[PDB]
Amino acid sequence: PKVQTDPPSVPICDLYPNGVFPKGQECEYPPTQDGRTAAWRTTSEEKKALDQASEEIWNDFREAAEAHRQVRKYVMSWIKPGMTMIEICEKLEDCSRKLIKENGLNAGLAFPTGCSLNNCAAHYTPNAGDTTVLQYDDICKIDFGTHISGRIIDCAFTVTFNPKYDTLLKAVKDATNTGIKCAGIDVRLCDVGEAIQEVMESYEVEIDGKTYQVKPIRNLNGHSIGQYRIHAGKTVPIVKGGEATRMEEGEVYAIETFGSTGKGVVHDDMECSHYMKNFDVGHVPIRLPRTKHLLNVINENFGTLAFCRRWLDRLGESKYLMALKNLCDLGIVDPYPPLCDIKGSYTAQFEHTILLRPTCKEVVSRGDDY
Ligand SMILES: *C[C@]1(O)CC[C@@H](OC(=O)NC(C)C)c2nnn(Cc3ccc(OC)cc3)c21
Ligand SMILES: [Co+2]
Ligand SMILES: [Co+2]
Repeated sequence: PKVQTDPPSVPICDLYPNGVFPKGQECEYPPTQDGRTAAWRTTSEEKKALDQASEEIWNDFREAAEAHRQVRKYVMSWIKPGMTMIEICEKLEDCSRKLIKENGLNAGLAFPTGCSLNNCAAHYTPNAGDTTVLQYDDICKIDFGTHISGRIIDCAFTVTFNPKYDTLLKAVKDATNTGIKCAGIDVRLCDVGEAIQEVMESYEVEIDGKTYQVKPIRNLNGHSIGQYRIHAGKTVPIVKGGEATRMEEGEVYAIETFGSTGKGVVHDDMECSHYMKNFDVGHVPIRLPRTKHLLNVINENFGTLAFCRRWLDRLGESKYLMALKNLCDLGIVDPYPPLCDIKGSYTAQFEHTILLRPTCKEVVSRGDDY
């Protein structure tokens, strides 16, 4: 049989010659408010047939999830202080490309590698020239995505080296798990947020002689996922007070949670690295040549998936920042700058992708690690 190498290099598709990829964790849905269980979905005939009818879709998520598991286990084996952020992202991405068997828009990287540090929670990846080095005391959120046929896995974990952050990571992990347990068909999104927050705030942590109650970052959220659409328009709060809109059968969610020792609110900060075409904007004729060319490059290589400046650089593009600004100003592309709490704060993140299948809830990105 074909077996994965160390370091990993064999495409997931070659490890499963039959074309059937491993299921993630399958869960009976939670009891409804009545006390009534969801054990009926497990066998039911109409649900089973409706589930089977989307089997090729779930299978594509599963392939992408297996790639995510293998990549992240590899990353955790070598990520160390002293490495530059650029070296970390490049090493990660090279492996992800190999294991997903990158093939244009058919299979690839769904969005840039997040490696946000310390008070910064999300949407940091280095641009060219960034000399930032990972430190012993750093708290680094590794957030990367894979996709097959635009079926996206968004899954993330927090890397530390100093044990002082262990309880902060435990809090956020537990909160994410709680959100995943709460989730289900017909579950109100606001209830998921309230449940996440109750858990997260049940924790207190001590870091360098100061104590904190872990705060959810109120303006960060989980999100539904659509084909080639990382944020499909439904938001999963991580605090109380959200919308009572319900989760639906067949939806896919990224259940993310973020905890902070700061304000518990992020703002835009630092140079932008992440961008993505606006999904709702259609064809716009462009005559300006550098801007036309860049848009063509984005359409060919990314479509509606997110990208970063380093990914443009790697395609041979240079001196494109004004064209990229033009596309932003035109509303064709949106910038997604780093999102950071106050200076001196610490932030942590865990995230999984879940499939609300007719027969069960599948935590498709679950591993033995988290
Ligand atoms: C998981 C995460 O990146 C962060 C949390 C959430 O974003 C917000 O809640 N933002 C508010 C409005 C400040 C979110 N929504 N989608 N993702 C995934 C994502 C989006 C874009 C991107 O590159 C452009 C990469 C990943 C998130
Ligand atoms: Co993510
Ligand atoms: Co996400």
